[PDB]
Amino acid sequence: SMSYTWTGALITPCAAEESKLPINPLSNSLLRHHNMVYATTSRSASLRQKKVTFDRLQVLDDHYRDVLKEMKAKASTVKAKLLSIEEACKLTPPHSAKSKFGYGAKDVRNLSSRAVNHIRSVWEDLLEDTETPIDTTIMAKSEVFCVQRKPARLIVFPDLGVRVCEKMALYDVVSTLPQAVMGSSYGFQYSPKQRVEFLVNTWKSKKCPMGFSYDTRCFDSTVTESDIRVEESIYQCCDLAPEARQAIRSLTERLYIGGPLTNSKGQNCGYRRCRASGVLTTSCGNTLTCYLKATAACRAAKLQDCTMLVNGDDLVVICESAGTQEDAAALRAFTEAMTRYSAPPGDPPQPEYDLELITSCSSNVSVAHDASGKRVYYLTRDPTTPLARAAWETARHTPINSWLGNIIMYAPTLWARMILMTHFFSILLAQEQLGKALDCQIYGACYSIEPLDLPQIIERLHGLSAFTLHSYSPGEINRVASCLRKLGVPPLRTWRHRARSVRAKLLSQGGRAAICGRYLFNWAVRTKLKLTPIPAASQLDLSGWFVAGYSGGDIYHSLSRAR
Ligand SMILES: Nc1cc(Cn2c(C(=O)O)c(-n3c(=O)[nH]c4cscc4c3=O)c3cc(C(F)(F)F)ccc32)ccn1
Repeated sequence: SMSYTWTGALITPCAAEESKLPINPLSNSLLRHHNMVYATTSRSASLRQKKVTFDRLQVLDDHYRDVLKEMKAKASTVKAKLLSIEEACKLTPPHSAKSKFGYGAKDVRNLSSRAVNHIRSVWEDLLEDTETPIDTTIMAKSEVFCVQRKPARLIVFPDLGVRVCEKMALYDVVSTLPQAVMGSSYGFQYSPKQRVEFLVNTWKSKKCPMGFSYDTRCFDSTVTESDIRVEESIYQCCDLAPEARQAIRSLTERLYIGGPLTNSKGQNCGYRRCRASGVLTTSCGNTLTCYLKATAACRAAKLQDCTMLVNGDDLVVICESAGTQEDAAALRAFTEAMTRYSAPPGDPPQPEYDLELITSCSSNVSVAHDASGKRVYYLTRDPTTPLARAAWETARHTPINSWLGNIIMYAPTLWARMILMTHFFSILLAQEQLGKALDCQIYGACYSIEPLDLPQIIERLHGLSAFTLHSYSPGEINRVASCLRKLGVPPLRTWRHRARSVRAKLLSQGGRAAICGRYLFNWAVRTKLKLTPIPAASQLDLSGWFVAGYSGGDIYHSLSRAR
């Protein structure tokens, strides 16, 4: 069947759209080549529609069926709870898209009578009605990139009332089932330090390792109605409350398998027969589907001792080599099996014999040295996209701050420490906003974080070595330096000068600012301050941070204020 059918109505914006980076003094201090930075808009939506619209041909075999049964036997150990309305309302982001039924995200979080009444009625409708397709809105996503232009990605989501009901029925399932099924292969259970540890240990556990990343082109579009029903068959192995079992059954048939598409003007836009990017099950379902297809394909290809690391559609495979010619033919057989399963590649996969040459979740393992000179492995990436997005976020207030999420996840990197920490701490200190909570996302979930709490968060996610790394690899240094020339970012010597200045001001303020000065900026001086475990680090409640993926799932994980 076709992934989409279109009526001809356009994918429309709901307000004015900006595509060009503004010429602003604060963003210009970071990045001077503003014309290289752009944001996608609904103007390129038709280009994206063409790429995501195609017929799927799926052929399943015995390897696929055997893997499915093994996955279902693991899912059969799970007991999942139904969330109460209050618990589901607390998980709603403060700025989640308002309902078309006269209430918004603030009303949901406050348990307003109108919000609660509508949610109760949507819930009863899922219990009673197993067939009526649920309406979805289709919008073009606004994302920032550097030139060499990508068309806008498309987001498809149901009304706010439906989203709260999805959490009641499935929040506990999507949060616990993936690790029960995939074990150590489920990527979202790891902090960045645990992810590097798993990759390094897996690589070194093989007698002769071979690894590859597998990129599926337009993954959401490759997901069939059969894949979505198979995903439900896994969820159905859980012990569930009867209302949850009915709501999952109704959500699968009325929403997850497909449905009508409506634009921002209320016009009928088309029909979807593939994965919706903006539903609670998107990350869990994509992870399960990608793992199932890859595990079965590994057996069809005769790849030896395949260890997967899966995060939604992102897949990395580490296995036992059989020699270069054998591995090359086995990888082609893996690709042919994935294609039969309706997961064709974007870029054809390449066998790799060095762990540092593999790119997974846009990142690669690199090496630096700690204070004692000991080798430390860490995850880095090309800093182009993070710097272009940090420049945009400096010139325009955006709801989600990728710069903050990049500092958290990429804290040990030369670019996050020297550029991002230096730039944002300087601006925030000058605006007296170091203590102001800002939103960021970790594995798709939204968090409200104060920049002053960064040292203890970094210590927990990466260890104290994140504040002591030096002697970065020449390859890493060259990649950063070349990206700065390309974007017109001032050189690292300038960032070291700016860091010494903000560090002195942070130290002069005492308290939490001085902890930021001491730990975050120790790299900028020869006269190093002594770095001991931060007391607040052991008291940090990071439950929920690295449990599961929630991209498109409309999840908020920061504490709810009492009433
Ligand atoms: N492409 C992907 C990435 C992922 C998982 N994922 C995400 C994510 O946004 O979900 C990261 N991440 C965040 O969780 N918050 C963020 C805020 S701004 C940038 C990120 C970011 O990269 C992230 C960082 C790393 C590390 F390498 F750092 F370990 C590894 C995997 C990561 C799965 C599938 N495709």
